Amino acid sequence: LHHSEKKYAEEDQVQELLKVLNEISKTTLTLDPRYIWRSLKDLSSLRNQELLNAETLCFTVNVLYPDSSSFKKNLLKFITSNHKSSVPGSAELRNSYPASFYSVNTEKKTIEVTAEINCFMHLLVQLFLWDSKELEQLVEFNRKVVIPNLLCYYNLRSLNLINAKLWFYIYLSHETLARSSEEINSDNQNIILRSTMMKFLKIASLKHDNETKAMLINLILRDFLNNGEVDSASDFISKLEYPHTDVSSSLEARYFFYLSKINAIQLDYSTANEYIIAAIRKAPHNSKSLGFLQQSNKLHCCIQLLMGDIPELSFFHQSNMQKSLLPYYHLTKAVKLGDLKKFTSTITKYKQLLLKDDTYQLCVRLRSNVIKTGIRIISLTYKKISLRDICLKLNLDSEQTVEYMVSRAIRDGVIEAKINHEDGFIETTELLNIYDSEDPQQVFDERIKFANQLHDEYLVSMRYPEDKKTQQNEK
Amino acid sequence: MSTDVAAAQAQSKIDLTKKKNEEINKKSLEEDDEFEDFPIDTWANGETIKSNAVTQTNIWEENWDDVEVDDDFTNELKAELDRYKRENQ
Amino acid sequence: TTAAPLLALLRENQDSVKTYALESINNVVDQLWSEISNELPDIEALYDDDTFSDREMAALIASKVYYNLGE
Amino acid sequence: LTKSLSIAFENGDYAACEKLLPPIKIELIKNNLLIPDLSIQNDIYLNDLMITKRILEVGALASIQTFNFDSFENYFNQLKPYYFSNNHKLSESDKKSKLISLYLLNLLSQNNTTKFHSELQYLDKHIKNLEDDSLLSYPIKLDRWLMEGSYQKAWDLLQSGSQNISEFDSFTDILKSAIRDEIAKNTELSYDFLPLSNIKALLFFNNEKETEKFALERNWPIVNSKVYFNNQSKEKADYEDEMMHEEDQKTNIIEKAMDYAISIEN
Repeated sequence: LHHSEKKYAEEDQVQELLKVLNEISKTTLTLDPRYIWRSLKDLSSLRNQELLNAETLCFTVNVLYPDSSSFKKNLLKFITSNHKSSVPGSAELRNSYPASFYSVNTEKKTIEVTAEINCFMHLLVQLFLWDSKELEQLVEFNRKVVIPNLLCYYNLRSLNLINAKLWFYIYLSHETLARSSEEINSDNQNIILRSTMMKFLKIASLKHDNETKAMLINLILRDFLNNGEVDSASDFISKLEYPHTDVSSSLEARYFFYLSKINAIQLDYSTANEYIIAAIRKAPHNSKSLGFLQQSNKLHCCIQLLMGDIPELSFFHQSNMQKSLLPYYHLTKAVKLGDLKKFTSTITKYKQLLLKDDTYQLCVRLRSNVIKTGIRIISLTYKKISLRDICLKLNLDSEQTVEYMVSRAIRDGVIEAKINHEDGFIETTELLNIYDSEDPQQVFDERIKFANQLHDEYLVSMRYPEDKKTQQNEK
Repeated sequence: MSTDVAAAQAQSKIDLTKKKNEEINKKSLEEDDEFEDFPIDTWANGETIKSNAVTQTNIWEENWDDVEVDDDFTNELKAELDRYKRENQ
Repeated sequence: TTAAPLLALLRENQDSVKTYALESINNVVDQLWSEISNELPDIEALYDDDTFSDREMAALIASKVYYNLGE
Repeated sequence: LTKSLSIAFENGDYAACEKLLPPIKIELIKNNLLIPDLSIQNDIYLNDLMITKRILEVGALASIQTFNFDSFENYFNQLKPYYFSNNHKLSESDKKSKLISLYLLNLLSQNNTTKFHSELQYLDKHIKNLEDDSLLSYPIKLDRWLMEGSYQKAWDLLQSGSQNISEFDSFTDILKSAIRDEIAKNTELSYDFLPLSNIKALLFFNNEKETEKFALERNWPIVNSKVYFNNQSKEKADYEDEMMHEEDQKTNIIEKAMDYAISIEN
């Protein structure tokens, strides 16, 4: 039974990796060798879990380790010891061939290329403990494995690719503990965590490895959102250094979603709104980004209101879910009529939800924009309307009270109007015909420049598949 | 799912065993599903019918005065009589 | 946590705190550099006065910041 | 010494506080050398930290009165993550509450409304959710009325805030001056001209010497007894045309075609 099944499972696992180690070491082609690991990770874990998870322990011994072994063993003990079930000759075979790891490198130990193999192994254990959930010490154990692998195996571009997944889970495990509760461990370790990833980022610049740089960036940015120390997130995005050469489409969404949040709290809602539409365009979706995509819709609606021009009632019906967008449909409506009471009732009601989504801060400003967008329907509908008539409609104190609200909005550009005090009415300014002005020449300029860029790009990408195939083993 | 729907996101960048792991990384860094935060938390779901083609998530197009009640039958009825009162005063 | 304690020490007008600011900053020049860049002008100011012995320190620190950005 | 600073604040003599600051800042170094500055916390650490923070608390209020904004901003940056960490580890004072609230008003008058909105996020997780109000409503409400665009509501709260003390009296004067510069910007686009009695009512002033001084700062002749907002608009446009940053933003039609032509022939 056990002795056979684990035997065959350990030796298969080593062989699949050894090939993608070889694959990456032959020129540069970053994306494709990587993709092999992403499809593999998902499958390797499920196979290890059936037939007892000490199938990972055979693999763990069949790598040269710095201190992975102790951490893995502890789990086996806990669900009742499985170290007599996975035993040598079936958990330790270097053989005399490489397909359970090369014999010549293992004995010599200074030529060994175990590195990337080793990185894929660690990841498997961290994932199982991540599912189960363990915190505090779980962060410490992960953190203790990961740093040694930078330091016993020499760094390459190739090394940074696969240890880019290692970084994600340390960083992630610390943020979830941080939002659970503050703790003596969390305050102190936050300092190390923030700094060490910033230290790899310039080294990634030196490497010229674009995949690596993006993943470190996204992780720093996220911590600032979680604890609200966005006074930093602002300084972080003064600089730009995010690449787009070897950066995946899935990642490009990631940058733009968070960037959209920072722009909203410098009170520039123009380029916030730009990057949230943008974020969806880069983003793929299937079912595995379903949580992210739901929040993408929610954030867009908050931004559109901040600018002072309502989204439609149809806008949420024509979204293909409204099944968590039910609070922000209510928000479009409440700003829209110019009604203050409706805004109070919903914000209290959905207080826990707003707090979680980092949309509660924007709703202190959106209390303010109830009246500011209240004006926007009335001045639009009626070209000329007295000061006194608008006091009717929005139940405002004084005629003078009207003038103040509208004057702010038109510096921010929301109304596009002018108040006349000698004839006692507000006259909504025209847009005219802009066909006889030089405005369409600006729009075209955007279009022309993007299209020229596509013709040049395609010619480069004729060549790229041809290289990939030539390298590839016969078909 | 807002301006730029879920269909264009599956047809442009094709769902592959290659891409799913990356998408998992998007969801996890944000932290959890927020599709499933609302029906557990609130014990409610979205909009429901009121006459059909007015509300409820559908491929049916809707009105922009959907939320506004139909008292319009009354208002035209009152408009005639009130108009005779003013003219014939 | 941010570099906000580190930046504050430079701005303080007592000469003993200005010397002290660079002793702390010097350690974390390579680790935080996207939060120590507000008061990089405070560090270029100290070079100009010859009444500081921390001309040396001010340049040493200053050069390194530019490379971390990737200039 | 650290102690003398604290009793000088309660005596009510802030000139006294002010003149103990130059020795105080040298011992504040010694206090920093005691602690490892948040990288390991102990219980002996908090007895050393009480000596550290004390300086910052007293020092910070006293700077508001004495017009030492750089030092108030300095003492705030040091002090703040101490309170934030562990939900308080103690690291707590009654004086804590006054500093958060006065610090929000400080940004607002400088027109770091950008920073105001950032700074808020931090404090909401910190104490707004957990200890409710530290007199945080006072800044947040002014912000709302500027963004709403009603300057009556906001001016009214400043008038009342100088009939109250929490040291809001020391920041109302500043936020009076700050509001006045903001409405001039709005009112260029709104009006083409106004009576001198109307500009007087709107930008809030108690003399016509103030209203015309304010007008001629914004380069609007006060001739005919009417203002003339359009006059400043002309001169801003000329300033821009002299620079070479405005000429290529427009992009001329000779430039657009030639740059269009060389991409194709490349």
